[PDB]
Amino acid sequence: SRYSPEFKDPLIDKEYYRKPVEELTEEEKYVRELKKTQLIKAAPAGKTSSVFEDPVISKFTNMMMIGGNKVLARSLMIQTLEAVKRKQFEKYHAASAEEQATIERNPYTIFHQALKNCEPMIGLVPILKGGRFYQVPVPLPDRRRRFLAMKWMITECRDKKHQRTLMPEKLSHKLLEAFHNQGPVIKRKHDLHKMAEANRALAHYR
Amino acid sequence: TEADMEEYIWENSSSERNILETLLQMKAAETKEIEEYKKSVVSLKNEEENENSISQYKESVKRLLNVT
Amino acid sequence: AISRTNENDPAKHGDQHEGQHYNISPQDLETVFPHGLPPRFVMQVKTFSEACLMVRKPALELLHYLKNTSFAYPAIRYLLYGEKGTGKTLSLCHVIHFCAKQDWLILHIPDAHLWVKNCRDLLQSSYNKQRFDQPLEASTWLKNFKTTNERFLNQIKVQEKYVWNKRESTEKGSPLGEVVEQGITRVRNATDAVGIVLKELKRQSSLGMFHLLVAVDGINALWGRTTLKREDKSPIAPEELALVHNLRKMMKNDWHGGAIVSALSQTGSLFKPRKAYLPQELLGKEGFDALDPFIPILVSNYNPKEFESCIQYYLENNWLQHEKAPTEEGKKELLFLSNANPSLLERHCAYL
Amino acid sequence: RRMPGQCSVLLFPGQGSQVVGMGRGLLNYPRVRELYAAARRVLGYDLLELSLHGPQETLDRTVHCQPAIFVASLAAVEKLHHLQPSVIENCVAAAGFSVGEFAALVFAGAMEFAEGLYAVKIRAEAMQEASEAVPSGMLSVLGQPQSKFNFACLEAREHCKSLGIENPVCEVSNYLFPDCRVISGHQEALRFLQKNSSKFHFRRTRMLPVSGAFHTRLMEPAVEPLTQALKAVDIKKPLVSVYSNVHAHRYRHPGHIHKLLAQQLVSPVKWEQTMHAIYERKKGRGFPQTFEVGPGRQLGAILKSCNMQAWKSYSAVDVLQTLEHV
Ligand SMILES: Nc1ncnc2c1ncn2[C@@H]1O[C@H](COP(=O)(O)OP(=O)(O)OP(=O)(O)O)[C@@H](O)[C@H]1O
Ligand SMILES: Nc1nc2c(ncn2[C@@H]2O[C@H](COP(=O)(O)OP(=O)(O)O)[C@@H](O)[C@H]2O)c(=O)[nH]1
Ligand SMILES: [Mg+2]
Repeated sequence: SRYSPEFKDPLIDKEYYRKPVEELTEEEKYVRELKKTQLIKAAPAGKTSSVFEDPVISKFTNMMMIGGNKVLARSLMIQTLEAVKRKQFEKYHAASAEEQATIERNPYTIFHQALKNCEPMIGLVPILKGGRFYQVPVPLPDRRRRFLAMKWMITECRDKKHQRTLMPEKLSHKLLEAFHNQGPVIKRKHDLHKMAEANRALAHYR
Repeated sequence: TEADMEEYIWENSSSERNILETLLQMKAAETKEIEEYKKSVVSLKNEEENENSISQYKESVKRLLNVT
Repeated sequence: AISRTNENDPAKHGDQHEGQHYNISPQDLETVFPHGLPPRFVMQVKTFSEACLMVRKPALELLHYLKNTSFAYPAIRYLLYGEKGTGKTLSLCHVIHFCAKQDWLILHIPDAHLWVKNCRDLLQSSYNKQRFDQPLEASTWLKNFKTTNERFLNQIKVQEKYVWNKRESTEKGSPLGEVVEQGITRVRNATDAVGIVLKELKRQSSLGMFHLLVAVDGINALWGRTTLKREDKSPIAPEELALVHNLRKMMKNDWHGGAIVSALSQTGSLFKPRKAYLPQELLGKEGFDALDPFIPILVSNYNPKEFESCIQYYLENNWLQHEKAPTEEGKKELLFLSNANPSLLERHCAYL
Repeated sequence: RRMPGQCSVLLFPGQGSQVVGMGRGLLNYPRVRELYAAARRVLGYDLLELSLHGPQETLDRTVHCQPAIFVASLAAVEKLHHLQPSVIENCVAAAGFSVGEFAALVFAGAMEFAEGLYAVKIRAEAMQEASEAVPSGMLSVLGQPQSKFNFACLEAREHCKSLGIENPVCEVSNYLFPDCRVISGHQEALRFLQKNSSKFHFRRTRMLPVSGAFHTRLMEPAVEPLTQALKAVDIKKPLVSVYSNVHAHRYRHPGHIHKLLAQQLVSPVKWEQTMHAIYERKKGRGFPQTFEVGPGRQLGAILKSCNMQAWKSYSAVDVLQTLEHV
C-alpha cells in the first residue's frame, strides 16, 4: 500500500458537514475535531457527492466488470435501467384504471426490491471433520447475503442457455421476475433454505 | 498544380460561376455585395474556418439573395 | 403545462412559442415521417404515446425564410450545422412538417450516410455500365416516398417514355405512381426508378405544378468517401453510385419553385473526426463548392429556458423517477452533466 | 523476405462445393471459354451447360461434380489474375481439399490442364465404381470435449461385426477443425453412431450427401486405375509451395507426388494439419491474404474455426456473378 497507516479514508457525505454545530454531540464534536489532525486519502474515482449516486448499483456494476472495462459495465447497467423503465411504462399504459396504482415504474426501486427478494438468511459452511465431508447451516451476515444475491443474479444472466440475447435484456427480465418473487434466482434461494432445513441436525457441529 | 499552388482565386472559380448564375436567374425572374461575398468566400477557403467567418458568409449570401 | 403550446399548426409558430412543445398527431406522424425521426426519438414517442417537438430558434428562423421565399428565383440552399446531438435533425423535421401541411411535395432523405456504406447487393446499372445500383436502399426509400406523397402520385404525370425492359415500359402521360410501383415491385429497377422520380420532380416544379422541398439529412455524405469496394477490393467513389449521383443534381440551384434544406451530421460519417462540426470540415472542398452559395443556420445547446422546458416536459410525462430529479439540486446536476446538450440530457434522463 | 500480409495463399475447394449456376460470372473473363472447350474435348460432354443449367442431381453425381469443381476452380484463378495480378504474383502457398489438390498442382505448373482433366475423370469414374461395389457413406460429426472418436469407431465396428460382415469399416476420414470430423464407412455403423450420439458425446451429426465412403480402404479398387492414369503424366516441380493431404506438408520432390496422389485416395485428409502448417505463427505476427478460388465458402468457415486471425484476412472469389461486365 502506498498510503501510510496514518491516512484515513475520506467521508464523501455532503450533508454530514452541513450539520449545525448545535446538533453535534460531544462525541461527534470530538470526532470532527480529531479528523483535522488526521491525514485523509484521496477520494477514489467512483463515489461522488452526486444526488444520483447509488452504492448498490455501483457495486453491481463493479461485479459485472470484466478486465477493468468500467465503461462497458456502466453502459450495460444504464441500458438495463432504461429497459426496465420502458417495460414498466409499457405495462402501465395498457393497464386498467385500478391496476395503474399497483405498477412501480421507478427502476431503482425495482432493482433494490429485486435484489432484496433474493437474499438468503441461512447458508452452509463446508466442514470435513470425521473423514467424511459435512455441510452445516450457519447464519449469513448481511454483507454475505447481499453479495450472494448479486452473484446469483449475475451468474444466472451469464448462462449460456441464453443464446444471442443481449445482457441488458436478460438482466431486465430477471430483475422484473425477482421483483414479483419469481424466477430461477428465487428458486435458488428456496433450494438453499430447504436444503439447509434438511440439515438442522448437523447444526451441532458448529 | 492548383492544389500545390497556395491560393483560392475567386476569379473563374466555381463560386463566381454559381453566384453569376444565381444573379442572372433572379434578374430574369424580376457591386459592393459581390465584393463582400467574395471577400468572405476567399477568407473561408484560404484562412481557417471559424464561426465568425461563417456568420460573415451567411450575411453576405443573405444580402446577395435578398433574404432578410 | 408550461412546457406545452396549444398551437399545433407549424405555420403559426413564432418567437413567443420558443421553448414550448407542440404535438404531432398520429396521422401526421405516420404520413409525414415514416423514416425521418431519429431512432432514439421514436422510442420517446412510443413510450410517451405522443410526439411533442420543442419550438427552437433555428427552426423558427428557417420557417421565416421559407414563408418569404420567392418561387420565381432559383431554390435557395439552407444548411443546418452544429455540435453533435444539438437538435438539427429535429429542426429539419419541424421544417418538413411545416412544408407537408401546405401541400408541398416532400423529398425527404432520412440519412444519406446509409447509401455509402455497408451495402451487400451492388449491381452494375444496365442504363450505364460505369455506375452502380443499390436496390435495397432505393426500394426502401421508394415505399416511404410513396407513403408521404400518396396524394400527388396520380396528379403528377410523366413526360417521357421510360423503358424498364423490352417487355415493360411506362408510356408518356402515365401517373408518377406507376414508376414508383415499378420500383417497389421489381427491385432490379429500383435505382433507375428513384432517378426518374427526381428527374420529374425537379422539372415539373419549375413549370409551377407544385412546390418541392428537398430535405436531405447528413448531406455531407454526398461529397465524401465511401466504404464500398469492388470485386477487386478497390475503392468506389461517391459519384460512381447512381443513387448518390442523381441526388447531387437536386442540390444544384438550377431549378425554382421550392427550397432545398439540409442538415450536417458527423454521426455515421466516414473518415471524419468526432469533433468536426463546421460546414467545410464535414463537407470538404468539393462539398462546399457544390453547395456554395448557401445559407448556414446554427443549432446550439439549450439555453436556460429551453433546458427548463425540456425537463418540465419530462417531469410532466413522469419520465424522471428518481426522487431527487424534481428538486433544484437535481436540475443543476443535470445541467452540468449534460451542459444543456439535448442528446446528452435525454440519454441521462433515460435511465433516471 | 516478404512481410506477411502482402503475400497470398490460394485454397481450392473439393467434393460437396458444387452448386447450380457455378461458372456464371467467370464465363466472360479472359481465357475461360478455351478451358471449357478443352474440357469438352477431353471429357466428351458439355460441362458448361451442365454447370450453368443443371438439375443439380446430375451435378451431384460423382462422375460430374469433380471435373466441374476442378474447371471452376481454375476459371476462378484466371478471374482473380485479371482482377488482382499482384495477388497471383505474390503467392506463397497453395492447398486443395480432395480433388482441389489436382487443381492446385495445375495452378503450380506441375501438371497441364489436359493431364489434370484426364486424371480427374479416371479418378471420379473409379471412385463411383468403388462406391457401387459396397454400400457406404460419410457423416460429419461435431464433438464436445468429452467425445472420444476412436472409441465410437470401435463400437461402430462391433455393431456391424455382430450383424456380420467381413472387416467392418468405420474410421475418421477428414480432420477439419477442432472437434469436427468426418467419419466414413458402412451405413449401418454410421446409423449406430447417429442413434448413439448421446452416449458418444456428439453434439451434431449430419450425413453428407455423398455416394460412398471416400478416403478409406473401401476405395482400394480405384487406386490401380488412377495410378495408371498418372503414370504417363510427367509431374514437374511445383512453382509455389503446394501442400499435400496425406501428411499435410509441402511436397519435396516431384518423384513422390505420383504415389502420394494415389495414397490420398485411400487415406484420411489432414486438412487441420495443413491449416496449421500454413497459418501457425507467434502471437502478433501478421497473416497472409487468403483466397478461396472456387465454388462455395466452406473452406472459409473451416478456416474461421481453425484460425480466427488468419480468417480476418480471408476473401472468396465469386463464381456465381460478377460486379462489372468486362
Ligand atoms: N426540438 C427538439 N425537441 C425535442 N427534443 C429534441 C429537440 N432537438 C433535440 N432533441 C433531443 O435531442 C435528441 C437528439 O437530437 P437530434 O437527433 O436532432 O440530434 P442532431 O443534432 O441531429 O445530432 P446528430 O449529430 O446525432 O445527428 C433527440 O432524440 C431529442 O431527445
Ligand atoms: N430503366 C430506365 N431508367 C432510366 C431511363 N431514363 C432515365 N433513367 C434513369 O433516371 C435517371 C435520370 O437522370 P439523367 O438526367 O438521365 O442523368 P444521366 O443521363 O446519367 O446523365 C437516370 O440516372 C437513369 O438511371 C430509361 O429510359 N429507362
Ligand atoms: Mg442528426
